[PDB]
Amino acid sequence: LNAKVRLLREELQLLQEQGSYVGEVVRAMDKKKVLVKVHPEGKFVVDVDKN
Amino acid sequence: DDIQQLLKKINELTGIKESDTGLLAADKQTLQSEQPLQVARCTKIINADSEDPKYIINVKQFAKFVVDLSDQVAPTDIEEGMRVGVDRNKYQIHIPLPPKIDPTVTMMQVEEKPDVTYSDVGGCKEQIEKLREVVETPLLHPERFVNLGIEPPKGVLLFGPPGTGKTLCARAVANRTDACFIRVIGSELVQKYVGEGARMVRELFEMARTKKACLIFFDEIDAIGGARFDDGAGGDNEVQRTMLELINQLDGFDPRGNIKVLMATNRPDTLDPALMRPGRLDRKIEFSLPDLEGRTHIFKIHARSMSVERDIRFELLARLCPNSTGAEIRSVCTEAGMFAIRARRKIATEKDFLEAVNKVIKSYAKFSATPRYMTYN
Amino acid sequence: LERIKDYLLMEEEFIRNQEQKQEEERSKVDDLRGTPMSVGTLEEIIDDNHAIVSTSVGSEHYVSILSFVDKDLLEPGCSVLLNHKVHAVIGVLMDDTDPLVTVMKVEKAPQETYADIGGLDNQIQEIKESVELPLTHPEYYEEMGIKPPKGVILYGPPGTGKTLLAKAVANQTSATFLRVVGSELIQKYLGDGPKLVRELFRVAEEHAPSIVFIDEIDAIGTKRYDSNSGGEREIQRTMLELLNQLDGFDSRGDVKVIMATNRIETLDPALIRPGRIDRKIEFPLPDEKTKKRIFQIHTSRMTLADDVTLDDLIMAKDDLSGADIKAICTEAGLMALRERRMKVTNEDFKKSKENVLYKKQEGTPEGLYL
Amino acid sequence: ENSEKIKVNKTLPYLVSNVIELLDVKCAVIKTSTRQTYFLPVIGLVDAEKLKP
Ligand SMILES: Nc1ncnc2c1ncn2[C@@H]1O[C@H](COP(=O)(O)OP(=O)(O)OP(=O)(O)O)[C@@H](O)[C@H]1O
Repeated sequence: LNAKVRLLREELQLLQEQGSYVGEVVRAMDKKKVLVKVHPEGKFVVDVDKN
Repeated sequence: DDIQQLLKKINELTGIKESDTGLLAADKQTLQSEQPLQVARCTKIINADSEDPKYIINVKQFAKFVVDLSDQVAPTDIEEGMRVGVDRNKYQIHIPLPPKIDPTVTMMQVEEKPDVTYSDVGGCKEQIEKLREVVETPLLHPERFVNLGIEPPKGVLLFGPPGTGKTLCARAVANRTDACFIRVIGSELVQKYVGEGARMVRELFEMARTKKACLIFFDEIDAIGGARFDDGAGGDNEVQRTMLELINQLDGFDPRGNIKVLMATNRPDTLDPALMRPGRLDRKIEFSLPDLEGRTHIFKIHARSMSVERDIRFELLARLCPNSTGAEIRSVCTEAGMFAIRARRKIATEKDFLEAVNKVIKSYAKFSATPRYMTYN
Repeated sequence: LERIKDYLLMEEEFIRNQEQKQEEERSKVDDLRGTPMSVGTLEEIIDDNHAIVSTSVGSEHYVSILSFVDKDLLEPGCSVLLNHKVHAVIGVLMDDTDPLVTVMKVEKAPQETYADIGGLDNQIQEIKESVELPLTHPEYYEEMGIKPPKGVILYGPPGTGKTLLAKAVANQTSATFLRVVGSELIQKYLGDGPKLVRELFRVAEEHAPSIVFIDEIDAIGTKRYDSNSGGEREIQRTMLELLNQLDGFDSRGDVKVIMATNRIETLDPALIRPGRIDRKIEFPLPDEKTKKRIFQIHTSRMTLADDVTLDDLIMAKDDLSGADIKAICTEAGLMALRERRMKVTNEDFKKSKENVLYKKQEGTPEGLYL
Repeated sequence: ENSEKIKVNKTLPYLVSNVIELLDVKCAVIKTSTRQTYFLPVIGLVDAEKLKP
């Protein structure tokens, strides 16, 4: 039981990782490429994740 | 349901086919050298200093940067008031930059020639003559004006009822101008940033000044803020600044110099008084509804292409059109052919046009064209 | 229960749409291209291959181009794609139109051909000669010497189904159909909205034969009245750009415009002129013969009792629109379902007309007077 | 100090721009061309009297 609570804190090491930007997809193209505009910047072609 | 099944079976067959189907030296050595090659962001020089030059440059939004010249450059080649490229890492002017072309202004220039002769425009000899000596003769033969010591108007405003032919004449001038013709996109001049459009208008004149003798066609002048209510709300404040910038560059403190301005408006009354004032636009060539000789000529030019019996009387057809714009006369010719196509007769006859004359004018809700009143005979 | 086959066809079609590299050359380009690539405008072209590229950050550094497929496509105003870090032009310029323009294009038309419409046959003839006929048989127009009419306006009282003719054109058109409301140009930013009108037309030219529908044109262009209070609509600038696109220098290429207005008098004269609307189509409220065809079409796919008299409803009441006929047919079916009869009696149709027409009150004392 | 001063003026982050105001505890507030305002506890290498708001 003590291991579980400390493991939850070990899981909290995840909070350290930086958040990914939030953007809107203008359109999609083939070969795992999508055209997404960044919220305060400009159009970015991005590589899609396996998931 | 069986027929629906056949389509569903066809879709299933396509699904089986898709699943079954599933079951230059530039990209070589050059890339290895290219990735190390550094970038040089563009910036504009404003000044120079004695001894170490210490040229100070505004990047374009960043800051005034006191950057020394790069080691592999000639100090004379770097110049004050010259665009330059500064490497961010080395903070020095590695290579000077050529002056900005500003392509959007370059795009508005016609470049191509519209293929319309003055002959196609018809029923407005006087309007054509007025345009000829503000557009073609002063540029082609300036000597005659000099002999009387008379300056050309250097400005023209074409106004009239819609469909009269104002733009058609303008494209005809573009065909034989023999000088740069600069059609202006009215929407382009309005811009999201405050006074960004006003900057473009300065560029428009600067481009005009660089070329020798050019005519600028501000069609739809109303789009270019051609009014100056300038109310307290100042919703049009950005456009009003753009309009004033055009007015000052047009005339005052040295005007066009070699630029002739042609402006065409369906509604002349809306145009702002300062633009209407002459000097900015000396000539006021208003196009007018064509007279019976003009109405016959517009019918003849429009119908020359169409195949028709040789006995048709355009004079009767023009008379039947009491007050018709050139576009409506063109509409009668096209409509007359469409009736012949409906009856499948290759060669049209006078009757077809009369049916069209009723259709183009009387059938439209003019009311005056269609008579139910005995009143007058 | 043949519905299951139809539902399967729809699901299968979606699956088909869902189911719609070189050993060394592609891998080298994949290495050359950055994982993130930022697309930016091309400002200047230089022969050395290092060409100035404008960006949102405005870094215009001359950047080398190494495009395996082709690097000769570079043009001023092209949107080049650059590496996030190196900023070199990665390759062939990205070629996608603005998102708002993409929404207008329509690939599927729900309605079928002119068969659903009844009694607008003269109106159908005009739309066909201007839109369907020139494409199907181009030779006839050339032999006549006529250039096909390119613009049409459909003006009628509410519920005369002007839109239905447009939906029918979409069903049988080779041309790509862009369906844009006239009220879809409300861009708040100064500018942009007139530019959007330019964008719709440039796409139409790119798609070659195209039909443009602008329903409720009254909002985009009406009167061209002066600023007055000084609010300045800027809508007049938007209408002027549309007026420029239809016939304002240059040419319209092969793009046809269909526009629909409940009220045509309000529309400014310049927009409604030959050269922008060569052919004008008027939808009148249906008379008697037109009403008979519409009443039959609406009741064709429903249970009909022998007792029902379609002619009696049409002759007894005059003023009902084509849409009103459809509403009477839907209401009559609901009236029967209240009595739990799937079959529809004559009595149901008589009750239905009364319920649908309760908001239409017209006329004053103009009876004894004349 | 002179060698550092020469390097800093030459460097890209020099951002030469006008002082919004002059302050005393001998202090300055500068709005850079980047439009960012910074208060410096020490007015700088150049004389405080020499500097003009
Ligand atoms: N006098 C004419 N001679 C020949 N064609 C004419 C004449 N007047 C009008 N047209 C026809 O009308 C169209 C020309 O219209 P134009 O380009 O001049 O714009 P406009 O309608 O006068 O301008 P605006 O919309 O600003 O009032 C073409 O179809 C052209 O053939």
